[PDB]
Amino acid sequence: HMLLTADTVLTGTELLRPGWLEIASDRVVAVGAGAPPAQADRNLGAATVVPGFVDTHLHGGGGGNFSAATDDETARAVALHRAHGSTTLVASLVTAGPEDLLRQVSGLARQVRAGLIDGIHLEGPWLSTLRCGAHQPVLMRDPDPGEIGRVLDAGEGTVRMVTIAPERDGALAAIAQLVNAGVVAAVGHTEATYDQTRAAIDAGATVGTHLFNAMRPIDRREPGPAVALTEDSRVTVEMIVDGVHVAPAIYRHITQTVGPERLSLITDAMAATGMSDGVYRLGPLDIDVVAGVARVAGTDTIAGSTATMEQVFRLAVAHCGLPRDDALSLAVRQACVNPARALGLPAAGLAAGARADLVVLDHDLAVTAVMRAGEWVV
Amino acid sequence: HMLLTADTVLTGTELLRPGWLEIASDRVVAVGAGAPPAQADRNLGAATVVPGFVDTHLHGGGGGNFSAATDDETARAVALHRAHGSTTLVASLVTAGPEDLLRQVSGLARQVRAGLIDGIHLEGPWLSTLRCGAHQPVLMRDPDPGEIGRVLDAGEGTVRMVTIAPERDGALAAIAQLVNAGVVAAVGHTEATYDQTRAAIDAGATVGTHLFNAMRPIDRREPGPAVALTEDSRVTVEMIVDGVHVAPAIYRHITQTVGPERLSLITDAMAATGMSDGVYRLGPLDIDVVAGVARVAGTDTIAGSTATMEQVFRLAVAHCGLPRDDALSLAVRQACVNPARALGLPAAGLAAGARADLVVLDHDLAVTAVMRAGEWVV
Ligand SMILES: [Zn+2]
Ligand SMILES: [Zn+2]
Ligand SMILES: [Zn+2]
Ligand SMILES: [Zn+2]
Repeated sequence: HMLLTADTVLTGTELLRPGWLEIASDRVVAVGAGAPPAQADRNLGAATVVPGFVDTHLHGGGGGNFSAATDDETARAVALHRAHGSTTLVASLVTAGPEDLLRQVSGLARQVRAGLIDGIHLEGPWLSTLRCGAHQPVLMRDPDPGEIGRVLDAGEGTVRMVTIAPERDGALAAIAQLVNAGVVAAVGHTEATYDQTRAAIDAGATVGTHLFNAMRPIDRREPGPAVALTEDSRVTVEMIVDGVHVAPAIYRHITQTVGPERLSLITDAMAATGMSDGVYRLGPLDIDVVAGVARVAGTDTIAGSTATMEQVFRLAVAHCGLPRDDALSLAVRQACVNPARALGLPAAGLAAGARADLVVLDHDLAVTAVMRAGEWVV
Repeated sequence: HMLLTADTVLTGTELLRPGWLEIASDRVVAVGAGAPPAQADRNLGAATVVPGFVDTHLHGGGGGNFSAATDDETARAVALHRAHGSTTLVASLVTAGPEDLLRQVSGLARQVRAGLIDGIHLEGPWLSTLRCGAHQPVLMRDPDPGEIGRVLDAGEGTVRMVTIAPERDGALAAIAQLVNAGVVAAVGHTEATYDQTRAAIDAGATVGTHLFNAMRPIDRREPGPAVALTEDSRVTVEMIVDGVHVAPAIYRHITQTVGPERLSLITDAMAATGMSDGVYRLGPLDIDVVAGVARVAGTDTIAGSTATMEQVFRLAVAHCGLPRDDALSLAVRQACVNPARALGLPAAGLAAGARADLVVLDHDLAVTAVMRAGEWVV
């Protein structure tokens, strides 16, 4: 149906130069290096095609908040990230009271079924008040197996990931309850010790919520959660590489520690992504200054990013310390393959049978086109 | 000349079970697996043979202080550690005034030539006063190329390693000066930033002085010296795994990051090693030794260890999280191969032509015999 060629094709596992894809219907039919098996329909130029970006932890964008759980706000959040190459999105909810939580899950679950987003992430309410950040600590509470059951029932299988503070009473049981329901259990926003975090991993936690942020630091006597999470090969750690949340040497250090398959790039994007500076909302209030740097109003407590996956992809390539081609392969694993795997999402690899989600990047790695389900979004 | 057998022989690169070595005079002639090519002279039973331990950073033992620079105190420190398998020793000097420094270097340089010790390590005086520990901060000073030249001349090539605080004025010049003299430049006792430590590494520093101790901690925005040192493959980091200085998960974490060849086990042993408790007055400082645990009398700042390489080898094996055989193989690289390589000392590997330094361990991995220069010390 459509046969595309390009000077660089990243499949998830290989680097094709030049490369070509047969996309036909809604699947990738074939991929290979060299000249295509037939005449091409669209011959791209000096561009790099990568698989669609898979953002597994974001709160909104383009002025829209996923926490609003309305068709209009989700569409405008979805519109921005999709325009920038994020072909899969897991919508994150911050801490909230029991009633609103149920309303938000039900409202978003419809938009998953509708296809705008691919899943729900519960960041809160079961977090630590000492590591709140952009959350309202007063509403945080111990994970109660009754409410957990109600939320997944309300989601009809749409809750994909829940962040848990392993030091709250009943946290290890709640992790077991979540993992038995097929939900990913993540550790974050926690003052848990190394020992308490290691316990959560054995209970079934497999993801680290934005490593080093709202997280006990590494100390020579108390390693904290970050060491437990990077230690265990079952865990995929998140990192915000927007240039603000953690130093590039930290990103480099963790990649060194966990290897190519065990780190997921996320944006933690707030509603200001793609807009201008100004005062915004999340649950409390944010002020956005600098280059879209948001802090909870007058605290220097950083409240998410204003970055897109395109930007974190660019910074990962630039700051990972590898040459460009090796950097592209690493960043594609970290921004596409690994996060979808960690959350049991459809393999982002560009291989025969996979859904045709791909992004076209120019030499400077800016997005020039985006395909999802075999149709051009841009 | 002498043909020894034992059920397990680790050479540095292989695990032989059972194994045999042919020793003639002070060299290893040959090594192999299985039954020996002739009848053995010493048939070791259910023991494990390891290469001699290479302690590249220690301050004394058995009541003796290397800082004393006297035949009697050096003899008693060397005798104890040598009895426990440390067949190669670099004597470390704590911070001291210019006059005292010259006397001590000359005194130790004599004992290098005599064969008691194999080199001198200058830990201080060119360090930061904010991370002194068991040092007298008043005496620390900026590295002056005149005094540095005088110290190496006095040592006649026996000074093997100098710890440098990369944040002191003239630190990057001093590092270049040391490496041009064939001296190892180590980073330690420092508030350097990631950027300042990275500069020192590029200037020729190749060792990190007891990582995480007397060292700026890792922070998400200011990574500090430990990441710079672990990031760069030219650096071998020392670590004290005596159970007191750093948590085993940190040892495990760093090994994960830098790999099997880039960490050196050290003791940092003080004069109370092998003795009883009391107050020991090391480095013109009262040191209270409580239950092996020696800390600067008063504070909770630990002032070195009371461990031997046998003990740090044992704890590394137990806490590295690997299966027994792999733990033995890893620990031998960290306790024998890596430290001798980092300081350009004779390869501790047990291979044809190498000097016959070996250690006999029983089932609990305690030292039962020690060979040096092909002769049994115990
Ligand atoms: Zn968060
Ligand atoms: Zn978040
Ligand atoms: Zn020290
Ligand atoms: Zn020392």
